[PDB]
Amino acid sequence: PAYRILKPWWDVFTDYISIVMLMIAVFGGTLQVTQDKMICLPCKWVTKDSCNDSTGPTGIKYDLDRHQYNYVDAVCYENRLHWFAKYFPYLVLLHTLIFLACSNFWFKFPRTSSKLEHFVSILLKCFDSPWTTRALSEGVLDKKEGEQAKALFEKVKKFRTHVEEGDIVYRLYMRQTIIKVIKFALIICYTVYYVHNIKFDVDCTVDIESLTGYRTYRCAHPLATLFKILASFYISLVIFYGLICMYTLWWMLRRSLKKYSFESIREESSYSDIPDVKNDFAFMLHLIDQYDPLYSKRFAVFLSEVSENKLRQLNL
Amino acid sequence: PAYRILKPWWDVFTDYISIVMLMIAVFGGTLQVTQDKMICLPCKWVTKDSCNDSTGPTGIKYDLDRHQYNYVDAVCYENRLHWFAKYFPYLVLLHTLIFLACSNFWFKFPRTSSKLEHFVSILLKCFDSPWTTRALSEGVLDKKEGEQAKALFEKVKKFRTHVEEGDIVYRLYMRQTIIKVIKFALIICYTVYYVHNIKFDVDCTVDIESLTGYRTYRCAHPLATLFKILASFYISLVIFYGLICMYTLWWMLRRSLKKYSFESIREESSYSDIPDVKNDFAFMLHLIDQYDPLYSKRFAVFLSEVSENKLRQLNLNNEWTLDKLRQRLTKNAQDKLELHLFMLSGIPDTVFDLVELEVLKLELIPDVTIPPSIAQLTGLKELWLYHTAAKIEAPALAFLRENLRALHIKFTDIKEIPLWIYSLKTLEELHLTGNLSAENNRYIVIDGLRELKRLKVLRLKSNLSKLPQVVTDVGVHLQKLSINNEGTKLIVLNSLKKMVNLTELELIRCDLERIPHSIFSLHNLQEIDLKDNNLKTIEEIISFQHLHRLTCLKLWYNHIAYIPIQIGNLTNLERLYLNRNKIEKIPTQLFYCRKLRYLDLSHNNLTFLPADIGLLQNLQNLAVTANRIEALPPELFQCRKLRALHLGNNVLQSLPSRVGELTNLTQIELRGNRLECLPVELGECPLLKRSGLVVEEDLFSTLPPEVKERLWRADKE
Amino acid sequence: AFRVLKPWWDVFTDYLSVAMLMIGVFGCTLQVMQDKIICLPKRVQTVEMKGLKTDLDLQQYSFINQMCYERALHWYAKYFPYLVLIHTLVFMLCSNFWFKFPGSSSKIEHFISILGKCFDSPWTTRALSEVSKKEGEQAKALFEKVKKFRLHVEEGDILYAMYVRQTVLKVIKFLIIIAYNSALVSKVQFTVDCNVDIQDMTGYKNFSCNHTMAHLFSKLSFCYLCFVSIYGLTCLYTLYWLFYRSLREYSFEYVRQETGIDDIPDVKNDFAFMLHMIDQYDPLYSKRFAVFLSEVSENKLKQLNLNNEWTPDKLRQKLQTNAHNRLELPLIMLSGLPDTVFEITELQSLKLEIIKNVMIPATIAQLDNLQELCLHQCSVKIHSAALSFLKENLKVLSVKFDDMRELPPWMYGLRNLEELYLVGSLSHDISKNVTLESLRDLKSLKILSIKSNVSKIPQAVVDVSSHLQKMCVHNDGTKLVMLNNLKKMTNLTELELVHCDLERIPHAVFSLLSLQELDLKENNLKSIEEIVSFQHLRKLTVLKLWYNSIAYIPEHIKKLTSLERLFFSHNKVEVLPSHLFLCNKIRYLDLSYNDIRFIPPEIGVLQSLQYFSITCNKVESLPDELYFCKKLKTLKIGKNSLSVLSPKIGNLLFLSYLDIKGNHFEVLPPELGDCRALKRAGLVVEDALFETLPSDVREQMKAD
Ligand SMILES: CCCCCCCC/C=C\CCCCCCCC(=O)OC[C@H](COP(=O)(O)OCCN)OC(=O)CCCCCCC/C=C/CCCCCCCC
Repeated sequence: PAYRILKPWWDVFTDYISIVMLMIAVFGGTLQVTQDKMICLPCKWVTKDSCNDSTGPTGIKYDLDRHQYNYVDAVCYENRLHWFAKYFPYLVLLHTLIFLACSNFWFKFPRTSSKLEHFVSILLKCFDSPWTTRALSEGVLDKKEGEQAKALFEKVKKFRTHVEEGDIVYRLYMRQTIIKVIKFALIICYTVYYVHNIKFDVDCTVDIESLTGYRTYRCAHPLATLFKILASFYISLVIFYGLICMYTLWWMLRRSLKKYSFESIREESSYSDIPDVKNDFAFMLHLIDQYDPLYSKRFAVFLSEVSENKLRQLNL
Repeated sequence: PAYRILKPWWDVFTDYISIVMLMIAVFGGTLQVTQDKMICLPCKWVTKDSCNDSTGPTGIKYDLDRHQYNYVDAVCYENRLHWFAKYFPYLVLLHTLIFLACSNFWFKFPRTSSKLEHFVSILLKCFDSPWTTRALSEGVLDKKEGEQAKALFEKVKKFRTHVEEGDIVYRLYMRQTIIKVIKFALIICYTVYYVHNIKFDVDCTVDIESLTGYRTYRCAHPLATLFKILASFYISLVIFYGLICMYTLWWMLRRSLKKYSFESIREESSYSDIPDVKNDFAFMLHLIDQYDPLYSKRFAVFLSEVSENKLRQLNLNNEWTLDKLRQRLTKNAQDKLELHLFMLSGIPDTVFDLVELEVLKLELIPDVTIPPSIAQLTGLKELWLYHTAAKIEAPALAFLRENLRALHIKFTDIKEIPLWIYSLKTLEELHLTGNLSAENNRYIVIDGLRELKRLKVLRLKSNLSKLPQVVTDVGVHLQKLSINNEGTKLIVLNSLKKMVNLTELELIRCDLERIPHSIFSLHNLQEIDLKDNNLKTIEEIISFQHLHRLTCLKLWYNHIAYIPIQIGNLTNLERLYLNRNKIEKIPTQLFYCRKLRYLDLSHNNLTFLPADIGLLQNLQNLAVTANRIEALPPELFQCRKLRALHLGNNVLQSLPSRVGELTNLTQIELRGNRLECLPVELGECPLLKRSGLVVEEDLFSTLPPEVKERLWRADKE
Repeated sequence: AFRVLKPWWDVFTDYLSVAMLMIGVFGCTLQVMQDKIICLPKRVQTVEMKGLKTDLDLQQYSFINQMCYERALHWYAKYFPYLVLIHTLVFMLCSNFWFKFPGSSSKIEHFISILGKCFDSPWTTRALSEVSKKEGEQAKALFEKVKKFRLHVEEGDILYAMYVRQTVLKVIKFLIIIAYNSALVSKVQFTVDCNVDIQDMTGYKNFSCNHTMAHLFSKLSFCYLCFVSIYGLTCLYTLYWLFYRSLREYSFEYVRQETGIDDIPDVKNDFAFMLHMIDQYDPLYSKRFAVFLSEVSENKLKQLNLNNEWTPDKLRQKLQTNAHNRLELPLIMLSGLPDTVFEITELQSLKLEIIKNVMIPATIAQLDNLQELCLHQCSVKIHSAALSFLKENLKVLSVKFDDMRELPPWMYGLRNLEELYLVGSLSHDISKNVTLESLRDLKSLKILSIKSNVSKIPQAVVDVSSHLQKMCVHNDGTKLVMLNNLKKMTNLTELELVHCDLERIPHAVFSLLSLQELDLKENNLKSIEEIVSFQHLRKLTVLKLWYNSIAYIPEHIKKLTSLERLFFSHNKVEVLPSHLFLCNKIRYLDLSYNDIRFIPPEIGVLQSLQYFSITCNKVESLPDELYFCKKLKTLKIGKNSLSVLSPKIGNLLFLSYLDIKGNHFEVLPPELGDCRALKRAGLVVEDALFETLPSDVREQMKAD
C-alpha cells in the first residue's frame, strides 16, 4: 500500500521491537506449553508447616509412587507457583498484540484509511509530476503533460477542500500514542513488581496429606530462570518502546501539527504565495517532512496560485 | 528488491555468514529446549565434599526414586552448570540479531533510506536510458525517448543539488561497520574465554542432603561436546565475519570516499568536463563501483555539462525538423528568403541542410557555434545577428568570403559582436545596430572594416557622436550611410567629402537644425531626408544646383514653419514628400516643379488647396492628409495619373464633378472629411476598387444599385 | 538465463548435491533422537530361564548410556551427517564459482545475449541463403555488436582457468571424501564394547552397547558414498573433457567446410571455451554465429545494403553535369560505393565525397565512358582489374587530401592521367611525400593544380616537367621557397601561383622558354626589376599581375612585345610611363581599382589594344587619342575623376565595352548613336546620366 512514507523512524523502531516481542511471546509460550513442569520432593522433617532442612550416605526413601509424584507436581504447580511464572508468555502475547493493533488501527480503520490512501496517492502523483520538476527548475510544455498537470491541480484543490475541513487522522494518531505510552507505563509497573516472583526454588504447602502422606514439599521450577532472563530482556524492550513512544508524544506536543508552515520552502522558492494548510493535511505534511523534506518541498508548488497563474499563461 | 546494486561483496558475505550463524542459533536452541539436561548420579563415598572414588560385580544401590533423580538433575543443571553451556544458543541468536540490525540499519532508517532509494532509482533509470546507449556509441530519437532523456537529465541535476548537501549515508555506514567490528571483538573475547566451560563431566555439590541423602553428585552433560563444536564453528564464523568487517573498515580508510574523482572515466570518455562529486554522492558512487563500474560509467555521461550541451544540441535538431522549418520560411523587405529563429538554444542542422537559403537570421541564441555545413546553403547572401554571440569556423568563413555579401549585426554589448565578421571577402551590405563607442573599442570593435573593400550600404543605429575616417575611405564604393543615434549630434567637420559614390545620405533623428556644406558638396546625393532634425528654416537648397543628381527631397517629420518662394526654382524633383511639417499653405511656386510624380503633404496646416496642384501630369500618389483643405480643383482632375489620393481626415466640402476626368485613381481614403454625399464619379474610377475606395457606406448606398452591382461584378465576377 | 551454459555434467552434479543435502538433513534429523545407545553391563550377577538382575536404577543406565556414547562410540558414527552437510555445502558453493564471479558473469551474459541476438536475427538465415531494408540495418548494427564482442571478451582467459580451478577443487574434495568415508565406514557398528571406568558410580566397568540406528547410518553412509562416487566420476569426465582437447582454442574449420566462407577465422581463449560450452548445449549456435564472425561476409552485407539503398532510378535522379561538361554522379558521405553506380554505363565522371574505407572492384569495367574522377577526402582501395582499366581509361582526376592518408597511393600507377587537382594541405616535411614523385609513371599529365600550403616545389614536378603544362597553386599565406625546382621546368606553358609570397620574380620563370602565361597572384611584388630576362618567354602573352603592389612601371617592358594580356588591377602604379604602349601587340590591358593620377597621351601608340581597363582610378584627364584608337573593343574607365564624356566618341567603330561607371559626368552627347557597339549595359553609368539622350535619339536607341 506504499504506507512506508507515513512511518517515521519511531514507527519502524516500534514495529521491529513489537516483532521481537512477538518472538519472545511465541518462544516463551512454546516453552511454557511443552516443558514447563515442576519437580517437587516432600520435606521429610516437618516443623509447624515448614521444612526443617536437617560413613556412607544413603538415599532418602519417600515411599511414593511416580503417579503420586506427578499429582504433587500438578497440585503445587497450580496452587503454589505464582501466576506470573505461569502466564508471562500469554501476557506478553496480549500486550504486543495490543501494541500492533494500536500501531495499525489507523491503517485498518476505513475512515482514516481512505483519507490516508487518497493523500498518499496524490502525493505520489505530484512527486512524479513533470510540472513539479519544471517549476522547481523555474515556456516549453506539451499539450498532454499540461492537461495532466491541470487535472492534478484540480484534484489537489478538490482534495484540499475535502480534507482540510477535518482532523480525524491526527486525532487517531494522538489517541494511539497516548494509549501506547500509558500501556507502556502499566506494563513496566506490573512486570517489574512481579518479576521477582519467578523463582527456581518454591516451597509448596497444599495439604494433600490424605492422598500423598506429606503436607509441605520443596519444588524446583526448571523453566523459571530462563523466563527470568526473558522477562528481564522483555522489560528492556518495553523500556525502549516507551522511550521511543515518549519522543513521539513530545514530537506531537512540540508544535501544533494541525498547522503546517511552508514558510521556509515558500521563502527559498520563487513562489512566496504558498498558503498555510490546516488540520489533517498539515499533520500528514508534517509526517512526510519527518520522512523526507523533498516531498514537502515539491508538493509546496502545487498549492500556490502564482504557480497556477504561471501554468495558465504557459498553457495559453 | 533493487538494493542488490547497493550491497557490495562483503555485505553479501556477511549476510550469508549471519544466515549460517542464525542456523547455529536455531539448532542449538532446539537442542537446548528439547534435549538439554544433566544425568546426575550421587557419589556414595564423599570425603570433604569430594567424590572419594574408593565376587562378581554388582550395581550400587542409591535408594533414590526417579523423581529424586530428576530433582537432583534440575538442581545441578541450574546451579553447578556454567551459564555459557546453558545460554550459548541464545547469546548466538542475540548476536546475530544485532549483526543483522547493524547490517540492514541504513535500509530501514528513513533519512538514509530516502536518499538511497532516490539514488538507486535515478541510477537505474539512467542505466536503462537509451541516451546512455547513444552516448557510449558516440540520431533516431523517439519523442518519448527524447523527453525522457531531457527530463531525467534535469532529474540528475536536481538530485545532485538535493543530495550533495548531506553526508548522512556515509556516516551511518561507517558507524555500522565500526559497531560490527567492535562487537566482533567482544564476541570473540567472551566466547573464546568461556568455551572451555562447556564440559561433559560436571561435579555438583548443591547441598540437598535433606531431600536426597547425598551432597555431591557427578553429572554428565550430554549436549556439551556437540555444543562445544558448535561454539567452535560459531567462533570460526565470527572470525570470518570480523575479518570481512576489518577489510570494509580498511576500505573506508584507504581513500576519502567523500571525494570521488571521475578521473579514469573522464580520460577514457570524450566528455572530459565531468565534475568531481562530493559527500554522499561520492560515497554511493564508490559503492556502485564496488558492485559494478559499468553503472558508474553509464551514469557519468549524465553528469557532464559537455554531455548537457551535446544532448541539448541533438535534441534541438530532433525538435525543429525540416518540414516545419519550410512551413515557417518567410521573405524579407528585399523579397529574399529569410528565416526568423527567435529564442532558440542553437541552430539545428536542418537549417543547414538547405541549399537555397539567402537570408540566415539569428535572433537571441546563446553563444551558438556555427558548423561548416553552412557552406551547403549555396545562395546565402544576408545574415542577421540580433543579440546573438556567433562562433564560426574556417570553411564557413570560406563560403562566406566567396558568397556572403550582406551582414546585419544587432547587439547591446561588445562581446556579442564576433571577431570573425571582419574577415569577409565579399561583404557589401552591413548594418551595425547597438553602441559602437567604448573604451579601446570606439570604432575599434569593428576596425576590420578596412578589410571589407566592397561595402555599399552602412546603417548605424549606435548612439554615435563621431564618424570614423575609415568609413570615408570605404565610401569610394559605399553608396548609403544611415546613422541612427537616438538624439546625439555627430561632429561632421566636413570629413564626409570622400562620399563620391554616396547616393542616399539619410540622417535619421540627427537633430542637426543646420545643413553643413558637405551635404550639398556631394554630387551623387539623390535622397535627402533631414527627418526629426528640427529645422525651423531650410535655406541651403540654392547651393544644390552644382549637384546634378538630386531628384527626391523627402523633407518630412520636421519643425519647418514655412517654405520660401525660391522653392519654385526647382523643376527636377519627383517624390517631393513634405509631410509631417508646419507649412501654413502650399504655394503656386511649388507647382513649377514639372517632374513631380509623388507628393506627400500629410499633417500640415495648409489653409486651402489651390488650383495649381493640377500642374502635375506625371503625379501618381498624392497625400495631403490631415490638412485644412475644402475643394479639389478641376485642374487637379486634368491630371490623368492620380492613383493614391489619401485625402481623409480633412474638411473637404465637395469634389467638383470634373473629377469625372480622372481615370487612373486606385486608392482613396475618405473616412473623415465633410463630403455631404458621394458623387457617382467616385464610382466611375476603374482602377479604384473596393480595397482602394475606403469610403463610408451610406453615401455609397445613395448611388444607384446597378452601378454598385457593376463594381461588385468587377470585384468578384 | 545461464542455463544455456550448464552442460549435462553440471546439472547432474547439482542434482547429486541436492540429493546429498537431503541425505545430510535426514541424518541430522535421525541424530536428533534422544535414545541413541543402549548399554548393559558385562558379567552381571525344557529349562526355566531367569533374568540377570543387574541391580541398577534407570538413572544409572542413562548415565552409562551417555558415558559410552561420548567415550566409546566412534566420532564418525556420531558426526557423519554434519560432515555430509559441510561437504555438500562446499560442493554447492564450489559448483557455481565459475558462474558467480564478478568479471566472469558479465562476459557470460554478453556472449549469451549476442548469441541469442544471432539465433533470432533474420540476417543469419539470410546469410545462409546468401551462402547457399530494416532487417539490413539491424544486421549491420548486430555486426558492429559482434565486432565489439570480439574486442571485448576474446582478450581474456579468466573463464577457462576459473572453470578448471572449480573442477579440480571438486575432484580433490571428492577424492578426500571417498578416501576418509570408505576408511571410517567400518566404524559404524551395531554392537559396541564400552569400557569406561565408572565402577565407582555404577558398580560395573565393562558394558556391551548397541547403537540403535547404526544400520541406518551405515546405509546412509553407503548411499552417500555411491552419490559421491557418481559425482566424482562426473567431475573426472569434466576434467577429461577440459584437458583431452585444447579448449583454449576453437577451430571453425567445420564451418569452413560447410559454409562457403573461408574468411571465418579461428577465435581463441574465452571465446573458444564458451563456444565449446554452447556446443555442449547446442551445436547449431556456433555454426550460425560463424557467419556473423567473418568480415568478408560483412563486406558482402555492406555491398548488398549499398545496392539495396540506391536504386538505379535514384542514380538517374542524381545524374548531373560538372565543371568539365561530363556526366557526374555526386555521392555525398556514403557508406561505400554501390554496384548499382557501376551498372550505369553512360557515366562520364564520378564524384565521391568523404566516402572512406572503399574498395574499387572490377565492376567499374562496366562503364567505359568515364573521363573524370573526383575522389574527395576519401581513402579508397583498389583491385587489379580496376588498376588495369583506370590505367587504360581514366584521364582526369580531382582529389582532396584533408588527411595525408586520405590521399590514396594508387593515383600514380596510371599513365593515361592528364588533369590533376591536388586541393588540400601539406606539412613541413614536403620532400618526404614519395606519393608526389611517382608521377614519372604518368605520361599524359598536362594539368596540375595544387591548392595547398606548399612551401617547396617537389622534385616530382622536376621529373614531370617534360609533359606538364599548367600550374595553379594556392598557398594561402604560406611562403613558397626552393625555386630551382621551378627553374628546371622546361616544357611548361602555364604558371598560376597564388599567395606564394614570392617577393621577386625568380630566374625560374625566365629559365622557362615556352611559358604561354604567368600568374603571380597575391604575391608581394613591390618592384619589377627582373623583367630584363622576361624577353626569353616569347610565348608569354598573359601577365596577370593583379591585386599587386607594383609602385611604378619601368622601361624594361620593352624587352617583350609579344605580351597580349596585361592585368595590373589594384596595383600600386602612380603614373604610367611612355614605355608601356610601345608594345603594340598588347590587346588586353587592366588597371582596375588602381589610383593613377592621370593618363599621358602616349596611349595613342596602342592601336591593336582591344581592352583598356583603368577603373576606379584618380584619372581626371582622358586625352582624345584613346578615342582615336578604333580597334579598342573594351575600354573600362569607371569611377575616375573625368569630367565630360567625349562628344566625338562615335568615331570608335569597334568599341564593344566602355565601362565608365561612377564617373562624374554631366550630360551624354548625342553621338552615342554613331557608336556601333556601345549600349546602356556597355556604358554603365549612374541613372541620372542615362536619362540624357535627345528624344529622336531615344527613338533610335531603344531600337538600337
Ligand atoms: C529460535 C529458537 C528455536 C527454539 C524453538 C523450539 C521449537 C520446539 C520446542 C518444543 C519441543 C516439543 C517437545 C518438548 C519435550 C520433549 C519430548 C520428548 O522427549 O520427546 C522425545 C523426542 C525424541 O524421541 P526419542 O524418545 O529419542 O524417540 C526414539 C524412538 N524413535 O524428542 C523430540 O525430538 C521432541 C519432538 C518435538 C519436535 C520439535 C523439533 C525437534 C527438533 C527438530 C530438529 C530437526 C533439524 C534437522 C536439520 C538439521 C541440519 C540442517
